[PDB]
Amino acid sequence: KITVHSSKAVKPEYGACGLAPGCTADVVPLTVLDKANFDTYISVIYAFHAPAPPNAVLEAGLGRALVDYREWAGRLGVDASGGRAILLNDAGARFVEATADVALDSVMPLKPTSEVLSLHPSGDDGPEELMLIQVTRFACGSLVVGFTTQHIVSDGRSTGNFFVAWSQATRGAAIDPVPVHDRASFFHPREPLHVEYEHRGVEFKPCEKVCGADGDEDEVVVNKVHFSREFISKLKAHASAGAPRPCSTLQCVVAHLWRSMTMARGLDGGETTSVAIAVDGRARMSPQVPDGYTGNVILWARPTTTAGELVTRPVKHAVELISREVARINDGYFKSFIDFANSGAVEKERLVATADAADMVLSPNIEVDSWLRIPFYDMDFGGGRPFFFMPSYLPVEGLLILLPSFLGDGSVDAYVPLFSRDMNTFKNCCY
Repeated sequence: KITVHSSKAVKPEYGACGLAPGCTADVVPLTVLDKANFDTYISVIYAFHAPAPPNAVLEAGLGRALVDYREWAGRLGVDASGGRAILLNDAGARFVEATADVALDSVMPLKPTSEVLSLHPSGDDGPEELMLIQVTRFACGSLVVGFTTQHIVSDGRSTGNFFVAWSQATRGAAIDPVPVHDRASFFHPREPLHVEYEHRGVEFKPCEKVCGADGDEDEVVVNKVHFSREFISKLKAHASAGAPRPCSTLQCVVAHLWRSMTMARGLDGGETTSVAIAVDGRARMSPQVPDGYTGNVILWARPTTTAGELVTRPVKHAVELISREVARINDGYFKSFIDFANSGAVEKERLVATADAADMVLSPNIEVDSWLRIPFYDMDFGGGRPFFFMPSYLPVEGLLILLPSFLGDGSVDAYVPLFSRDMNTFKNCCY
């Protein structure tokens, strides 16, 4: 039902503003925090009611936004020292124009299946572009915007800033926040180097070097798990009992999903289980990293217990473990990581990032990707905010994605990929 009519490069439009053309020899070295994150494309879908701005208005807005986000018009290569870098060669972001011969309402709400892959450019066929955008016009004028973005360039927060910046530029509003691009200025190692934690087996592992051998495998099904305002309130009340300050929605929902997933998998009580939680270093580091910084600023809390202890103790005990572990990922932790990554140990011991996108084998661990601060209300091309958003189809068992309610009603939706055989146990443990 979806027809692609155009696919072309969109470059920074310096002339829109009489600005000097960017120097296309400009190179930005990736930071040790960029190189700690996933080398992979992430896809997300936004939906807008009719009427929405035409493709030419959206395209002109993209050209203007890319002046202040040249990273997304660039290509991955190497700098003078041979370190991985973004070449700001302005080769362009991909801009794909599509039409659907159905009303958007007829297929709403969209479900997390392979069908939604048709609403964004592929991240799986080795594109050269770091930013790929699809605008799909449905039969009654509704607009779907699909993004496919390189995680090595930006984390969820700086990727979101770009989504918003495109919408601001389209409306003729000043880009806010003001982007910060000079990655080489950030995360300098201390003199002397000072490693305070063991990063081997955490952020780093030793370098390790068929179709149709997966026939007896259970299918992974992406389930939407709805946490009502009321359910969150009870969960947080439970977790926060006797504390001088209530536990966060994020930490409570993570604890609940971790415990629910562990029961659903029916693990041996003695099995080790960990949840990986992304921690935003921007406010935690000293000095603080600016809101407009275009790079990755993530490390992970990895709270760990046994399946038996997790499922037999109340969820309160799980939230307490998550809270304590997240609090340890502080300025000193980030600076220890930076110093370790700059020490030469990584090169000498042939270590690579544990953030390894090329593996769907998470059990008995889980990973939670929080999109709770994904742009929504701020996403306005001049036709109003979106009415719907969702992650693309990523059937990786135990990789959970948390979204805020696209109704703004203060509930939370988790996209939970489960083995089909585990779904009924998950459903019964859930409340």
